[PDB]
Amino acid sequence: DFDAIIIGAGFGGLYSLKKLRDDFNLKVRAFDRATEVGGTWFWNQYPGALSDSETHLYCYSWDKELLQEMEIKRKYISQPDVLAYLKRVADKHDLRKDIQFETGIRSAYFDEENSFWNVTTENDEKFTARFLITALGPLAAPNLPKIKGIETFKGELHHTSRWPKDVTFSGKRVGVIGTGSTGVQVITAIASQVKHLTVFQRSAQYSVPIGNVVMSETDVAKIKENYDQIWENVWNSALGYGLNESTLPTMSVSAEERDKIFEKAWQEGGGFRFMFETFGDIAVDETANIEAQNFIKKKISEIVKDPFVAKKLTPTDLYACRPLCDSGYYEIFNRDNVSLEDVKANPIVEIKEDCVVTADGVEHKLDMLICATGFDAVDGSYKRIDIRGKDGISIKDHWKDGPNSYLGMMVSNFPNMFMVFGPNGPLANSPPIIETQVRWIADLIGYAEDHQINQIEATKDAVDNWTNTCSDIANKTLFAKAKVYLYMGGLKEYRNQISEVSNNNYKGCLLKQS
Ligand SMILES: Cc1cc2nc3c(=O)[nH]c(=O)nc-3n(C[C@H](O)[C@H](O)[C@H](O)COP(=O)(O)OP(=O)(O)OC[C@H]3O[C@@H](n4cnc5c(N)ncnc54)[C@H](O)[C@@H]3O)c2cc1C
Ligand SMILES: NC(=O)C1=CN([C@@H]2O[C@H](COP(=O)(O)OP(=O)(O)OC[C@H]3O[C@@H](n4cnc5c(N)ncnc54)[C@H](OP(=O)(O)O)[C@@H]3O)[C@@H](O)[C@H]2O)C=CC1
Repeated sequence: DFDAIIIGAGFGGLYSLKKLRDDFNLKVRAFDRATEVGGTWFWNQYPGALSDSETHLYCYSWDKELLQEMEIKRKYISQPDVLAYLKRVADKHDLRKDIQFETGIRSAYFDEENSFWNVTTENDEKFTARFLITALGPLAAPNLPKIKGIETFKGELHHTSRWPKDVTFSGKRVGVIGTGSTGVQVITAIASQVKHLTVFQRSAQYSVPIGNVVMSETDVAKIKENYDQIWENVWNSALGYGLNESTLPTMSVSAEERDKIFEKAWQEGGGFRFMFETFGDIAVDETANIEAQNFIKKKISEIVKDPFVAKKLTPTDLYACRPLCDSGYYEIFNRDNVSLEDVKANPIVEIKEDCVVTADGVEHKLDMLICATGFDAVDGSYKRIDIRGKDGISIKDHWKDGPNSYLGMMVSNFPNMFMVFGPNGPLANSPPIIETQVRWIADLIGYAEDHQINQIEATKDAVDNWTNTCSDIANKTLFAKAKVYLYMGGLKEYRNQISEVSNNNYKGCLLKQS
């Protein structure tokens, strides 16, 4: 018996355990397949792994002593340093004693008679808990490219999510499939280290500089002496990235001023900065969106000197979503040892024991093939668990057509289950999202113990309500006209929404007593 069981020991799971155990005095147990805390920051160890959020905001806000103690080494934070940070959080707050590592959860069945959850590990260990906290993260199963003969490769073959230790690059011909956020980071990091690099690009994306620089002691003092206001700005923002979120229409200024504003963001760095600190309608107005695209296209044409390589790197879609961010990606393609293959025009048709074969018949001989090919959608981590709620319906069947939920934290037909960083949540910096959701869930659980209620479930109508406001907001935005579900109202408005619920006797939830 526990009051609550937590699945996950990343950002979301660690704060779930701290809040429920230490601030609400509940008996809690957390589970993770990993051998150590960190979640994705433990698993994902590929070359160039780096946060999109600046270091001073990609962390917890609730421990004011930790904020003053925190190492702020560079403007953005690398994977080993995030892992060290989360390890420090677990050390200080004595969290590992209530985490069972090396333990996967195979099934969670709701007991409508007892109003609690039956949780079974992959090693046939069974536990009971009133509440189930799922902190599964945004990444589901790794997506490997389905290419004929991929199993015949005799060289080194790795998905970026399973990057091994001790990988050496010198003297090797290396290929990378994928030019998303992960592919851009890997390509930029290893191009100077390999004998030759082939990039297999199916769809070119826009990328802006991240501007990762060392932080002076004065830089760090400016942050730490003003940390209270910094976090106040995060909670009062849409994105939680510390940006000066613009309301200025793109076309409302001259072409000269518009170039100056984009260049200012380009120099300071950041993908969210480029869309949302420059102007306020780049994700809404088609003409504004094209203006943002053309600036980056001009940058690509200026950086990469071979015009034909520049064209291959230039995105073709009419409208643009999130720009990537990089630490020198486009410059990579000026190198003598880098080849760019347009795999939309020249698809990969086969790979053999020593090569990747394109449709033109060319054998690209490789010692190592890196698959930066992404993951399944976020609900896949839930579908991967045998979660059964009321009447025995499984989350696999309940979400056969995609995820739907109430406020991004409760699922109809699944009582006493609360998701942290689950689907249908806000589009913002994730640590502020996770802190908001954990505090909201913990307040609801505390409200449950105070009023002797032992079953909490969101109604079907509340779920469809939440789906409606998400679809309404999303359809005002170009994110539907371009390249599984998000609330796009921002962190501030998201916090207003869930506050209205908790302030009105948890409107939309069923609360059973006993
Ligand atoms: C390089 C990189 C940079 C990023 N930068 C940003 C950024 O700037 N801003 C941002 O908002 N987001 C960013 N992200 C996204 C990132 O996933 C989140 O910021 C955050 O780490 C999510 O934490 P989490 O605890 O919610 O999930 P995770 O860290 O993914 O933790 C999930 C954990 O649950 C465990 N688990 C899952 N299923 C089971 C099961 N059945 N049994 C047992 N254990 C299970 C997993 O093993 C894992 O340890 C970045 C991601 C990467 C990889
Ligand atoms: N710094 C950060 O905050 C980071 C965040 N992330 C997040 O995690 C998620 C994953 O990012 P990423 O790991 O880049 O995965 P993505 O899905 O974002 O990028 C996948 C890449 O692989 C290519 N690809 C996929 N399947 C094939 C195939 N069969 N043949 C050829 N090419 C293929 C895609 O091309 P196409 O576009 O043509 O499908 C795309 O270029 C993203 O949502 C991102 O936001 C990840 C890393 C860093």
